[PDB]
Amino acid sequence: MEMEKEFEQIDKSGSWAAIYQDIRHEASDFPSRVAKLPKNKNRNRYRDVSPFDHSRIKLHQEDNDYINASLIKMEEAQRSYILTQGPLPNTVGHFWEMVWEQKSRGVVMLNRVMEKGSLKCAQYWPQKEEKEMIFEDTNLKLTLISEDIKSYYTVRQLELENLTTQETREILHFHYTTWPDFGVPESPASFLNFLFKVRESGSLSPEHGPVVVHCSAGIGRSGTFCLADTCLLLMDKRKDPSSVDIKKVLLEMRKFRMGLIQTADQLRFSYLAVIEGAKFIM
Repeated sequence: MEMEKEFEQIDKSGSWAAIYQDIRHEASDFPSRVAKLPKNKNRNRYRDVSPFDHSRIKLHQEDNDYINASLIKMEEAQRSYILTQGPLPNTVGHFWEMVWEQKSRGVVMLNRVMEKGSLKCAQYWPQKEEKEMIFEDTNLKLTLISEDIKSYYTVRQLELENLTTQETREILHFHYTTWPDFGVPESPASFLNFLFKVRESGSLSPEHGPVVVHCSAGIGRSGTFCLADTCLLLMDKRKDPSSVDIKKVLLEMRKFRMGLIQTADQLRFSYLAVIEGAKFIM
């Protein structure tokens, strides 16, 4: 079916929970043996969210190559994404090692450091120009270059230096700061505006390594971001845009990381975002 009328049909029939449960039932199950090794326990935020072995990002290190991160490679859309958890106190150095090694140009953050009175990820970037951060375990230096605070998002320019080689690179930090503590946004307008600011920066383009996107677990809000982006690109590429099937695209992405889209409310919100975005594009 087309999307917008499928949407009204599910609203009128009140069947979002049933639709979402059939996605959960049909989703891929692949092994995640490396994530569950005892030596990696303090590298995982949640025991039930792990990268599959076949798609996990490997650190270029011989002692321990493990990080909770997955490569989502969308063949028809010609887009790739790295989805990861919010960094932990012991994995902030690993996180920036991955950004360096994968040649990424942008980091997309969809949570606040504290939500619901609890810590959702480490403070992993510097807040003042004159107070830079050094990660001694991975030999990287990180400096805040500039910061632009807007009503619904903040963009930061960061400098990452590989202290072994003295090479430097500019990284863009795109921080969506207004997702509510509970539920989903009432309108997709600010989330879509944010997506197109990330696009305009070059951070999603083939000249660069894959964008790194995270929230707390790296599956819910993060899944909404890449699902909306890929569906809108497919609608531009195909002769028949009404042929884009958001449930089929989501099951394709779940071949690469488990659990993407965590609630029926996030599923409905993803439909809303694609429907409303399709109109602005033209």
